[PDB]
Parts: sequence; C-alpha cells; structure tokens
Amino acid sequence: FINDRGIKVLWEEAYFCPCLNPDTGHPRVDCPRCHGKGIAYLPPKETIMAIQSQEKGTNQLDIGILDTGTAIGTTQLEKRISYRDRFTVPEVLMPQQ
Amino acid sequence: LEVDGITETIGTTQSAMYGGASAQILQINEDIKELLDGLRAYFGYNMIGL
Amino acid sequence: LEVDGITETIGTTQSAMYGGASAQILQINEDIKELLDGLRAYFGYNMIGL
Amino acid sequence: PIQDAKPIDDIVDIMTYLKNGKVLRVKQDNQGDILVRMSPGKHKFTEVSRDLDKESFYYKRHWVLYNVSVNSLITFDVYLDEEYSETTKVKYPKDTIVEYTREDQEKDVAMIKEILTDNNGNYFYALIGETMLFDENKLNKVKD
Amino acid sequence: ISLNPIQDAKPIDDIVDIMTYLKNGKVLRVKQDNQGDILVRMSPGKHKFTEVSRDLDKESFYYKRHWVLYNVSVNSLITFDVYLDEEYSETTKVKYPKDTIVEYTREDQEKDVAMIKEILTDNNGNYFYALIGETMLFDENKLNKVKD
Amino acid sequence: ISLNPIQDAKPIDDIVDIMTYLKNGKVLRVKQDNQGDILVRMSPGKHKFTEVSRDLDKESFYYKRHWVLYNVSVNSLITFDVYLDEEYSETTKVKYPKDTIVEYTREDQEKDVAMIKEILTDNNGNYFYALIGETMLFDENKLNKVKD
Ligand SMILES: [Zn+2]
Ligand SMILES: [Zn+2]
Ligand SMILES: [Zn+2]
Repeated sequence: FINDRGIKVLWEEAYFCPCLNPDTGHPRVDCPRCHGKGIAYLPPKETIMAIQSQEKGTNQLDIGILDTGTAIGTTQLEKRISYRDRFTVPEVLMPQQ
Repeated sequence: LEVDGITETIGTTQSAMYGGASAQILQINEDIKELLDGLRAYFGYNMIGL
Repeated sequence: LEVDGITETIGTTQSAMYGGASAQILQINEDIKELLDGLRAYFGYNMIGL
Repeated sequence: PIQDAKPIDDIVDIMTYLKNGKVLRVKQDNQGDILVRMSPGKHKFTEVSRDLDKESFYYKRHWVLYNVSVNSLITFDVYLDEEYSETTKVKYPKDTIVEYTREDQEKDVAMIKEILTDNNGNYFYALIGETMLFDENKLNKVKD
Repeated sequence: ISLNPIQDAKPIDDIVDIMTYLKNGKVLRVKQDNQGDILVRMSPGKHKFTEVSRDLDKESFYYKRHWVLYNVSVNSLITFDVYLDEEYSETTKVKYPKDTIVEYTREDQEKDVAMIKEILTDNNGNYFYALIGETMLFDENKLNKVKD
Repeated sequence: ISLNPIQDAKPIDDIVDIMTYLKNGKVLRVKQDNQGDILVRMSPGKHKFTEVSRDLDKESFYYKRHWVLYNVSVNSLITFDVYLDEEYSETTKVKYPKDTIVEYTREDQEKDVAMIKEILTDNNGNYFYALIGETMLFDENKLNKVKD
C-alpha cells in the first residue's frame, strides 16, 4: 500500500555538526558539512513516502515575504525518523520568482 | 480511491457471476441463433435412404 | 485499507459461491458446447450390429 | 606512452586491494569523483569521501558509511588514489566520439583508441579501426 | 533474395518549406511532446483556416479523417519535429535509424562506432544495416547503440 | 547398517573468495536478518550486473528460477553469512551442527561439554553425534545445548 500510494524521495538523517562553537554553542558560518545551519546530514537513502496536505503558506512582513507551510507525510514500516530529518523530492518542481 | 481530498469510485461490468464483456457475447449469441436458424432454411435438412 | 486518511478499496470477482475465473470458465463451457456438438456431426454416431 | 592512467580490470583485484586497505578513486558520469575506503577496526564496512585532494596539515578527508553497490565498481572505472594523475593536457579525452577521414578521402566516425605524444610534446592520436596516427587538427570533436 | 532499401521519414527543419507545403494543402504530422501525435491541415475553399485531426492513420475508404478547426502556433511547428503524412508510417520503426551512430563488433574483437548510411529489408522483414567503411551488412542483434 | 557422514554447509567469511565465485558465476545464497533468505547471481553475457531471486529452491526442470536486477551491497555480503547454493539445503537441518559445543551426560553421572567433530545419519534418518574424547556416538535426545 505505502509503496503504491507513495512518491520516491531521498531520506537523509540529521546530526549536529562538530563545527559547533564549544563556548557559545552556535555554528560556524560556512563549512563543508553544513552551510551555516548548525545541523549536518548523512548520505541519502532512497525511500518511498506518502505526502498530504502540502501547503505553501506565505507570510508578508516588514522583513519581507516568507514561505512556510505544513505537509503531512506517512512512512513505511521499520523506519524510525528523527527530529529535523530532511527530505527532497526531485520529481516535483516548485515555481519561485 | 481517496487521496488528499480527491476521491474516485468506479464500478465495472465485471462480476462474480458474469464477465465484463458477457453482455456483448450474449447479444452476439441472440443474433447468431436467429441468423443461423434462418440460414439453415436456405440449405434444408439432410436425408439418406436405408 | 484506510491509513491516515488515505483509502484503498477493492472488490474482486471472488465470492463465497463463485470462483475468481469462474466467469471465464462458464463462458468457455458455453463455447465448447457449441463447438463440440457441431463437430460430432462431422464424425457421426457409432453403430454395431447384434 | 603516458603514465597518467592505470585502470583496474578485475573486480577481484579491487576487493583484494580493499582488503589491504588502500584507497580507491571511482569516476562518475556528469558528477563529482568519489573516493572509497574500507573501515578499520573490529567492524568492516565500506566508507566514501566526496573530497579528492591529498591529505595535509591544512586539508583532511571526511569519511562516512555508505552501501556501495558492486555494480558501480564493476561498471565504472577505478584507480589507486595515490597513483592517479589529475589531467593529461590533450584536446580530446580517451573514449570520446571523434570524426576523421579515411585513406580514400571518405569521412568516418570513431572513438579514440590511444593517446600518445612525442618527446617534443606533439600529441598523436589513434582511432578505432585505424592503425595509423592522426594529428590533433585532423581529428574533429563530434557534438553530442 | 531481398527487398530494396526503405526510405526514412525525413524530418523537416525549415519553417519556410513547412508553410509552403501547408499552403499547398499537403497534410502535416506533428509530434507533440506532451500529448502525442497529431495531424495538421489547411482548410479547403475560400474560408482559409488551419485544422487538426487525431485520426492518426493513413486515409482509407473505410476510415475517413475528421478535421477540427484549431489555432496552430508557429512556435509549436518550430520546436516540434514535423513530417509529411505521406511518408511517416508504421512500415519501418527501425531501432537504429539512418545517420545514427551505433556500436558494432568487428572481426578483430575490437568494438567500433560507425554511422548507419543505408538500411534495407529482406523477405523475413529483417533490418540489414550498412556501416561506413565496411561492405558486409550487419544484423539487428549484433549492433548496439550508445546514448549521450 | 547406516549412511555415510553428511557435510555441513560451510559459511564463507572471506569476501575475496565470495567475489571470485560470483565472477565465476556460481550462485550464492544470502541469509538476510530482516527479510529472509535470497539468492544472488551475476548476469551472464556482456552486460554484467548482479541479479537477485527469491525462488528459494534448487533449480529443477519443473521449477525455473527468475532473476531480477539488484544493486547488491558489499556491506550486506560482509555482515550477512553467505553460502554456496550447491551446498545449502533442507537435507540436514541438524539441531546441533558441527563444531557446536554441546552438553552430554557421561556414564559416571557427570555432565560434560564437548564439541561435535563429526555427524552422520542412518536408515531412519537419525543424527548420530561424535564427541571428542569418546568413540561411542550419541543420539539427539541424550544431548543438550548451552547458550551464552
Ligand atoms: Zn558544520
Ligand atoms: Zn441433401
Ligand atoms: Zn462408424
């Protein structure tokens, strides 16, 4: 069922980069593992996943426009996802200006 | 099948008791029987002495 | 199956009193009966004196 | 000849070298080059690195686990990391579609069979089905 | 003991000849990337306009094509390959068309790449392939294609 | 009045011999922990690639195995025990395989642990066990296994 209704997606696990500053506790601006974000990632794992309710919620503010929205997904069996894991769907393209 | 607010339902002519094309076949039989019975009258019955 | 608002649903030709292919098997019987009877007319009935 | 390439043919030799622990370089198609390695210690498993440059005081390679496929090894070309040459300064790479003219002034296509040079740096090329050597100008790089 | 060579359906690149054929009224067949293969025609009579049909076969006594008015675009013609409907046909969907570079094994166990200059067929419908620099005609199974 | 000893399916540990057998094309059987037992094979012909089949039985005239292309991983081979499909079989799923340390009761009512060096079978299909230091061959019921 899951393999049928799902979409092919790359699953890459998340882990804190060693480059974090030991004293402030905040990351280096640029390093190979993580590009300023304080969280690095492992090699991707090809996976099929179902996705629903995908929303491109736009907030217009003094800082500018911002894209943020909720999308609800459902995995396969035996897979234990973790907080701030990352997914990317090559098939689906999104317009931006 | 229902996914993400879009739903579809289909009911085929297939059934446990009859196949999907059974209606066409059964109408073909109805025509063939008429067609064949009428044509036999063009040739007629067979007879042999004994 | 109904999973997280997803829904998948199937109803087959299989039934408690009819088999999955029994629709085709029945149609094949209807086909063989027409074919077989028409071919015995080519060979004809057997006879033995007594 | 030129000593800039020494590809491995048998996968068995590749596995033998991996058992010895020597690093390998594995090419890709329209994609970055890869280094592959066998992890040390109690548990044995393959590791990969997206970095290519030699280790130094100012540059260190990064290794992570990956389920490397034997298909990649058997299909793609493989070299020893230490003995690999970055580039041979020739117009046409090896195994590249090229066009030429035969002895009877007939045009024909082919791929490069060998890359050669003289002591003065002049480069000669041999094509498939052609024993004679061809000048760099006489060849033509076919467009994909 | 064979059949003479079969011409491939030459794609038309120049827009000018396409428009000239259309003005002459000869049918055109357009291979749209997204939604399949369609026919294009100029309406007969005084009320000139372009027409489209998806009755995608050669015209026959028992199969007459139906034409719908459509506003065919120039860009569609330019970006999409177009063929004359008199030529493009199911007769020969050859795996390795003419002018295609294919890889063939030579007798010396050295694989070479050559461009198919001539193709013909025989009684069994096989596809004999002629390669530049060689006289013997190869078969479908022996050859191979290299892409990108 | 018995049958000669039966060899156990030797697991293969060295990756080099595994790869050599695979290159030779001999079939391999991989005991995956999570999703059961599978066969692994190298494709014949020039287009070399690994193939998998779950047609998990010896090949037979009435039962021909179907092979699907798969990207088998080196780590999978290393971490999972692999056997030659010519050997691994239902013929003898012995409760106490060779080289296994088992607990056996001696005639002096003192339990001792010994390693099974040889195993054979008889007409009834029983499993006669040979233990180091003793000549008499024990039976299945007499013995016992100690784990951890
Ligand atoms: Zn970092
Ligand atoms: Zn009569
Ligand atoms: Zn008789």
